[PDB]
Amino acid sequence: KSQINELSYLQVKGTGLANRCAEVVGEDSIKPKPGAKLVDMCIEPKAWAVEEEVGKAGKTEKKFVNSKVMTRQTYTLDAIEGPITVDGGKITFNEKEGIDYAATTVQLPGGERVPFLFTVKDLVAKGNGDTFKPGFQMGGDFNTPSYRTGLFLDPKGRGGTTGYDMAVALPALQLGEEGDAELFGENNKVFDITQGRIEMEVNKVNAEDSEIGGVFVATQLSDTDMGSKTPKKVLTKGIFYAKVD
Amino acid sequence: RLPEAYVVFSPIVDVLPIIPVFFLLLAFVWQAAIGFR
Amino acid sequence: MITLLVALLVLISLGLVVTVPVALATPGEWEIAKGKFNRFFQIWVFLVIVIAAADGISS
Amino acid sequence: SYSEGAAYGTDQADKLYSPYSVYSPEGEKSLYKPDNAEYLARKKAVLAETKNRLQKIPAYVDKKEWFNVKDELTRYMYETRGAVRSLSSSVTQKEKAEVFFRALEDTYGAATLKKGDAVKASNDKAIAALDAFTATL
Amino acid sequence: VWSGEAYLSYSLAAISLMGFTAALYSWYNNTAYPSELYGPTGPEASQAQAFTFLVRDQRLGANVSSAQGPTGLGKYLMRSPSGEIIFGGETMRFWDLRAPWVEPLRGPNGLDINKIKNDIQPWQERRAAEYMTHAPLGSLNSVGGVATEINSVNYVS
Amino acid sequence: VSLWERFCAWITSTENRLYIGWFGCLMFPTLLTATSCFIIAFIAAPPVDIDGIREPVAGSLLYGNNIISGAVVPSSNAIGMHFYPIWEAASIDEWLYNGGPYQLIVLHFLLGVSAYMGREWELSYRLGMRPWIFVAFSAPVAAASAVFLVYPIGQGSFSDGMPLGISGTFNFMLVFQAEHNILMHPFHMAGVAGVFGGSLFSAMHGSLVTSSLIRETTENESTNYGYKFGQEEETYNIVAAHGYFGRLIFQYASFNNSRALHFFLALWPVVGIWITSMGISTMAFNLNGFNFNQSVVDSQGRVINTWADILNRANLGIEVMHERNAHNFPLDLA
Amino acid sequence: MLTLKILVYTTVIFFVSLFIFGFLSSDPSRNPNRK
Amino acid sequence: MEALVYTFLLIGTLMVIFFAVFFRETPRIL
Amino acid sequence: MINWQVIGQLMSTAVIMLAGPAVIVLLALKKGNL
Amino acid sequence: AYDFVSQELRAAEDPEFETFYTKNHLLDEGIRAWMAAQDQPHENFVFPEEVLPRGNAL
Amino acid sequence: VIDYENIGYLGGSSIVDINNANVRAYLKMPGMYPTVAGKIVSHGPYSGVADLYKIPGLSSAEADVIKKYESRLTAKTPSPDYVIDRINNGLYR
Amino acid sequence: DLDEATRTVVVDNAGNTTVLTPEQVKRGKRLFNATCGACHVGGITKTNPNVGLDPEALSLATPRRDNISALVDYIKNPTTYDGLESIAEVHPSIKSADIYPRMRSLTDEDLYSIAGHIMLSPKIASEKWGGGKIYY
Amino acid sequence: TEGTNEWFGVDDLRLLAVLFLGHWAILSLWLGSYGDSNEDEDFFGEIDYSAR
Ligand code: CLA
Ligand code: CLA
Ligand code: CLA
Ligand code: CLA
Ligand code: CLA
Ligand code: CLA
Ligand SMILES: CC(C)=CCC/C(C)=C/CC/C(C)=C/CC/C(C)=C/CC/C(C)=C/CC/C(C)=C/CC/C(C)=C/CC/C(C)=C/CC/C(C)=C/CC1=CC(=O)C(C)=C(C)C1=O
Ligand SMILES: CC1=C(/C=C/C(C)=C/C=C/C(C)=C/C=C/C=C(C)/C=C/C=C(C)/C=C/C2=C(C)CCCC2(C)C)C(C)(C)CCC1
Ligand code: OEX
Ligand SMILES: [Fe+2]
Repeated sequence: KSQINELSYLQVKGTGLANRCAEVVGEDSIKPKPGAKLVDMCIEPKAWAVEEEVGKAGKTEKKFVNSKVMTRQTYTLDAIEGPITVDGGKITFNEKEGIDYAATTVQLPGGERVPFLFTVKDLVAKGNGDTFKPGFQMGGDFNTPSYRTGLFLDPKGRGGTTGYDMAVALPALQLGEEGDAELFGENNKVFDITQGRIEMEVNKVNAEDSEIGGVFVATQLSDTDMGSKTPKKVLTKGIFYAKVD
Repeated sequence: RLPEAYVVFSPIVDVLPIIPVFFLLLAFVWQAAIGFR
Repeated sequence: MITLLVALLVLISLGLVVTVPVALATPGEWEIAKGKFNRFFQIWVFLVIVIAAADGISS
Repeated sequence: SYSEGAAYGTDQADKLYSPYSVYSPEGEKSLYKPDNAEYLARKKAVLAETKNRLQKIPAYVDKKEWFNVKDELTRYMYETRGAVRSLSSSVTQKEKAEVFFRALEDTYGAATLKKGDAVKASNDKAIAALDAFTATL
Repeated sequence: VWSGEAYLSYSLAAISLMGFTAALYSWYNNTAYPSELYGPTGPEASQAQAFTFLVRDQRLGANVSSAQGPTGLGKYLMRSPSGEIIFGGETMRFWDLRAPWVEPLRGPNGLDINKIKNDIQPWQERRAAEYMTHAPLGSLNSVGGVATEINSVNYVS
Repeated sequence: VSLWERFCAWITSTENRLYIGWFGCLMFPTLLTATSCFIIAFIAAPPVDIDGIREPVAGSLLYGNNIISGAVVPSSNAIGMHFYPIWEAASIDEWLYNGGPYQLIVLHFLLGVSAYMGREWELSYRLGMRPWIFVAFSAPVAAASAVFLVYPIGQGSFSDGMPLGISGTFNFMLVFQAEHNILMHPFHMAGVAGVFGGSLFSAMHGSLVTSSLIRETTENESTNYGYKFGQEEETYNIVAAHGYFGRLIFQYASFNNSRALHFFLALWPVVGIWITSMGISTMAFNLNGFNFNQSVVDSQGRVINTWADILNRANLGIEVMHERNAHNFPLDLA
Repeated sequence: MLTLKILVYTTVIFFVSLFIFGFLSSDPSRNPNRK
Repeated sequence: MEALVYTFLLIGTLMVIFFAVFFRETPRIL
Repeated sequence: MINWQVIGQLMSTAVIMLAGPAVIVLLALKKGNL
Repeated sequence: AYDFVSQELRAAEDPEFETFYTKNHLLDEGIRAWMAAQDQPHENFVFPEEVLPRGNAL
Repeated sequence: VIDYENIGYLGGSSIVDINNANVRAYLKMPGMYPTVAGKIVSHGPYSGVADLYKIPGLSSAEADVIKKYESRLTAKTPSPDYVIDRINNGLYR
Repeated sequence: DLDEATRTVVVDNAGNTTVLTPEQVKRGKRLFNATCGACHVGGITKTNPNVGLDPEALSLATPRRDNISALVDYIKNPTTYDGLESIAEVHPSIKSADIYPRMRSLTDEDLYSIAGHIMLSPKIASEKWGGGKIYY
Repeated sequence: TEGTNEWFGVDDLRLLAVLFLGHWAILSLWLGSYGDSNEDEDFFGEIDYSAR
């Protein structure tokens, strides 16, 4: 807000305030200009859910169980820039820069730890109408990069762009015509790009201050450690905030 | 370095911080000459 | 003149340290002769003020 | 000799600043000449932009942003005190600069205490004080 | 105990309290011990490295905010466990580093990304490069750098 | 008569089985909480992000370890030096992920060991003993506080603190070698001389007593039964063991005084471990050991290798491999 | 989590107060010499 | 199945420490 | 070019390192209260 | 006593399982590769720069 | 990847890749580091050497040093793990 | 064994070679470690490891920098690696020597010996100079 | 909220009433014997053996 901007740095630190997106006040309309460029879009999710096999009364249909985040306060995106292009039918947004990834890890019932990169990279938003309204609702696809960049070294010392490529303390595996092709999947490290679909919804606007904010819902796919396991579908919900300029 | 009226004594000043160690050794030399009694 | 007086200030403090604890650890040497030595303290203190005077004039 | 460690003065041919140094003094044959105009033009250029960085001060006090006024006078203006002390050559030029500093230190002392008028009052005591500095020398 | 040696062992307990505390002022505090005089602190030379390569790769047209690190974290800018924008690496432990050459780039949230993209002053580059090469890492024979540095420099902080 | 005087009489009673004392008021609650959390965290504790890079390192027995590899992992690099109790963690699952129980065990350990040390003083006061057994115990208290407390302070994080385990100890010693060169530091040199000397004078004193025992048994029963407990006769000819060592090296190198002999057994190790534990302390603040790399050159100026250059190439191997993902910048400042 | 936290400050300053008021309880006089 | 042996060795070691402290053969003069 | 610094330092230690035991030696000859 | 094979077979099949024990093997690859060039000049190990196991950015 | 083709075009074959090489690979070409090499590494996927002239913000001098080494520049398939660490891959002399 | 053929270094952009007198190689080491060696220790650059003091890396700069006359040119006027713009404001120099207090007292022969040390050190140690920690 | 600069880690008001009732609950035990004694009785020892 501007109320957050009143504070100094020593009053914010250690209080968990910089993690939290602003609260926009009031509702009206604002029109995106021709050269309109979005300035301070922050996204913070308030709840997480992982698609699992749930234990109902007699059936095992797939449902979302929620989860507790374990990385502490590092989940919020910030400073996301981008120009707001005006197509004729629908106003669009394409993000350009800003902190658009925040790696985090949630824990399921059972003790399973599921990390996932929460990101909005290469987002193509499209929403009904032209002007931002309390009934406005935009969304679109984003590309999730892999959770580890290819020069990550696993405990044996094997990466996609560096490291070894065989079980380094098992030297008798590469004997014979077959070699170590039985454990081939854990040697080949494949950088993976998946898709994610976010759906935002503006409901409170200032036009005298040119800042909007509302509730979103985002679904994406968790990580796999370069093909080590099957990734799992992760749903999340929260609130965002943006400065329309 | 030292001011120009004092650049002459630049060797003597270099010895000076060592001199507090020499008081620790002066006690034992004095205890030797007294015969450790 | 500062380089001449400080050189005279060091040579007196050589002459004192060799002689003053010898004058004190002896059972009577300080009581028998201190008015001899008390001049050398008053000369030594007087040199510090002369050097402090000559340093302020020269700066 | 090549590996002699305590050759204080017999090694080199040029006289050093001190036996405990490697460098020669600030005398002749040096390549740094402090009378050069590009050193004066560098120090003059930060004095010009300092007034331009100081007129943006009330725009943040008209707003509510106190974090931007505490560091605007330290982000760019860090290089001011190195220059305005160096440009101060004559007698009355020197005691004109501490009028500018004490007026400037109260802008920072009021921004931490979040006093709106005390920034806007002491800002005008600073633009008027750099006006006194630049116009003389 | 009202005796002669007991008062001496009262002092020796308290002088050891002052002994540790002056030895911990000199490692962390950059206010009573200015980095212009005593050299950069332990925490300060860890942040000056990450700031220098921040300036270095920003000149190559790289978006440093969205620059995904090799672990998946921020290569340059990441977020502290209290929420603030900090420097990334092993320097994420020293995220409380408050120094007069980095505090021009602060905000309420932390390192202001708009101020990093636009306002980096060259005296900060001359300071972070000075405090990287004169980090407080030495040896007893007074050669600087890491424990595996060759014998050319003569510096212990 | 009062309730407090009847409680001070019990808590300072030497007639208890174990003397509790006033230091036991904060020895026993501290060390039983360091114990009861250690047994659970060593057996059943989920993996811990130590490098702060969200790569959790398993350290407990239920997650596929043994006595050697299992270890209570230090806290995160993300936390660092911050105090991280259970109530400042928003769940226990968030506490156990970020290296929770390393701070709970260590801080209740160093309070309980510094109270076990003062408890050794207290009973020496109430028994009439001269007091200074607790000064000899200051030497492992100096060394325990050096690797768990002082070294995380000067390095700025508990993640550089020592892992509570067996294989975690050798991860600690090797990484400390590459980054600080402890073997060339003269305070590890002064305590290797403390424990090689300490184990020498232990087995040298223990042999000369057992050599000069007096006949009090038969050849059928044990040697040890010639000592009745609480007897006032001396159980070995001390003149005999003095004449032996007085000929084994020479005459003037032998302590005829048994009090000055039994003092030198307490001096040599304890001074050797005081000095050593202030080697870790001065190397916690990056005042490393000696560095003689590229020190010997010919007249042409080419570097002639020494044994320190071979030792350097062993340090360069550990330096480029420790925390192989945690680094992003060319110099390990931490 | 603020219910556990209350329980710890009870237990700490229970035993810390037994320590503080233990040595204030005429503790030098508790020796085998006299009294 | 494997860690069950390690736990039994550890708590079994702490048993004989308990019996050695409290059920010790108390030494007596005369 | 005869290295006046080292000549100055080695004499000035040897003056001072011999001015300490000379305080004791002059007392041992004098049989004063050591 | 070089390896626990139950630790080594598991860390090969599961590229997420890390102990302190497998951390000591990567410290030993640095000792086996970096010093062995200058350790044994009789054997003439000429290692390229690209086979020596380095970590990230060290 | 165990078996990755075009390892040579990254840094060492003296015919460089565009969309996979490190910015250190353009150091061997006099004139391009850091300015002209900084723009090539920063932008997205290229399909040819003709797409090097499509960079927003080129001079005639920036197109000049590309014109010299356009035989040595060539473009390959972007494998997305090399495309991330194009500014910094953690290699330092 | 500092032969005059080994002390003979290249002096101009054309390729003439002159020899360094034995006080040049001695002051050249003391001044380099005191002034330049805080970041350029052993030929690598700490704050920008791409641009080293290698004889390969000095040659590939857009003005060729291998010469003694080219290195003392760089000290009084440091351009970038492609030589388009000046970085005298951030590299220590003679032109921008009001900010850097370390270079206010340097003569022509002092930079002649520092640049002598940068050029004569790859001839002594062929691979250690600017080879990083691999060649320590 | 960890790195707040709050006295003795007292975050909430409820933790004070824990501290005051801990020192005082043992203080009142201590005053049951060593309190209400003569505050004007001296000794020229190093150590006092006055009473219980
Ligand atoms: C004998 C007496 C005496 C003494 C003590 C001094 C002392 C001094 N004179 Mg001075 N002077 C003297 C006689 C004396 N003068 C005479 C006779 C003349 C001719 C009339 C002058 C003319 C003169 C001039 C013209 C100037 C001086 C200046 C100075 C000061 C130099 C420091 C400085 O630059 O100021 C800055 C101040 C300091 C550095 C503070 C130094 C003192 C600190 C606090 C140390 C003291 C610590 C403590 C006492 C020591 C512990 C002892 C404990 C064990 C008891 C110094 C305080 C200069 C001056 O004052 O300039 C400002 C100067 O320009 N003098
Ligand atoms: C040759 C023998 C010798 C020597 C050299 C010293 C030297 C010292 N003693 Mg001392 N002492 C000795 C024998 C000796 N003692 C004996 C035999 C006893 C009887 C057991 C004592 C009892 C004694 C006590 C009870 C205390 C000292 C203290 C001190 C220190 C005063 C300086 C100081 O603290 O600066 C550091 C402090 C400052 C620079 C700040 C200024 C503060 C002033 C100077 C404090 C002065 C305290 C005063 C000396 C203590 C009163 C003693 C008095 C009742 C006789 C100094 C290290 C004092 C101390 O603090 O050190 C442990 C102290 O409390 N001594
Ligand atoms: C081997 C002996 C030795 C040596 C050489 C030093 C050396 C030093 N110690 Mg030290 N220290 C030692 C042993 C030693 N220590 C021991 C054994 C202890 C106990 C563990 C300590 C505890 C200690 C502390 C607690 C501190 C030092 C500090 C220092 C440094 C500055 C000295 C200082 O503060 O003066 C102090 C001088 C005095 C107290 C005398 C009075 C000074 C008056 C008050 C000054 C007034 C100034 C005033 C503004 C002047 C205006 C004048 C104007 C009005 C005219 C210095 C490097 C300080 C430091 O820098 O810490 C890193 C510090 O804080 N030491
Ligand atoms: C009695 C012994 C004892 C001691 C000393 C500690 C100490 C500690 N415990 Mg522990 N604990 C204990 C028993 C003890 N515990 C028991 C029996 C249990 C089982 C219930 C626990 C369970 C437990 C848990 C579960 C946790 C701790 C934690 C902690 C740490 C912080 C707790 C805290 O806020 O303290 C409160 C302390 C104070 C308010 C300070 C009291 C100090 C007084 C005021 C003396 C100071 C005197 C003063 C300065 C005089 C001023 C005079 C004036 C004129 C200036 C600390 C190391 C936490 C931890 O380590 O996390 C990392 C944690 O999570 N403890
Ligand atoms: C010949 C080889 C050799 C030898 C003899 C030593 C000798 C030593 N090294 Mg060393 N070292 C060597 C090679 C060697 N080193 C090499 C090659 C390296 C490089 C890898 C190192 C790296 C190294 C490091 C990094 C460290 C040492 C340390 C030490 C010291 C260990 C003593 C110690 O910690 O006990 C002191 C005792 C303790 C720490 C234990 C305290 C225990 C408390 C008091 C109670 C615990 C009670 C327990 C929980 C329960 C009790 C039982 C219960 C049932 C009741 C000793 C001087 C350490 C040191 O310097 O001292 C700190 C150290 O940190 N060395
Ligand atoms: C071949 C046998 C041998 C010998 C003679 C030594 C000797 C030494 N080692 Mg070493 N060491 C050895 C084998 C040996 N080591 C082995 C096999 C290993 C493991 C692989 C080590 C590992 C090791 C480490 C890790 C360290 C040493 C250290 C030391 C030094 C001090 C140790 C000490 O004081 O111990 C305690 C024993 C005593 C105090 C008894 C006295 C021993 C002295 C040397 C004999 C005195 C006789 C005298 C010189 C003759 C004059 C007397 C005459 C007038 C009668 C000393 C030079 C330390 C060091 O570097 O110090 C510089 C050290 O850090 N050693
Ligand atoms: C003529 C020709 C042909 C020409 C050639 C010339 C020629 C002949 C040359 C040959 C000469 C030649 C070399 C001979 C010299 C002989 C010689 C000395 C050779 C050996 C070489 C050598 C290196 C020796 C030095 C090593 C040495 C033996 C060191 C001794 C170490 C030492 C002093 C240790 C003392 C340690 C110590 C204080 C121990 C006591 C503490 C301890 C707990 C002991 C236990 C103990 C002690 C008691 O005291 C008592 C009471 C009891 C109860 C008790 O528990
Ligand atoms: C200040 C001054 C001064 C003065 C000085 C002084 C006076 C000093 C002193 C000093 C001293 C005071 C010295 C001392 C010395 C001593 C010594 C050097 C000794 C040593 C010896 C040895 C070491 C030996 C010993 C021993 C013995 C005898 C026997 C037993 C054993 C032994 C071995 C231990 C002068 C004038 C210059 C001037 C300037 C200033
Ligand atoms: O955390 Mn444990 O190890 Ca001490 O150095 Mn820096 O930090 Mn991390 O790296 Mn290397
Ligand atoms: Fe014995």
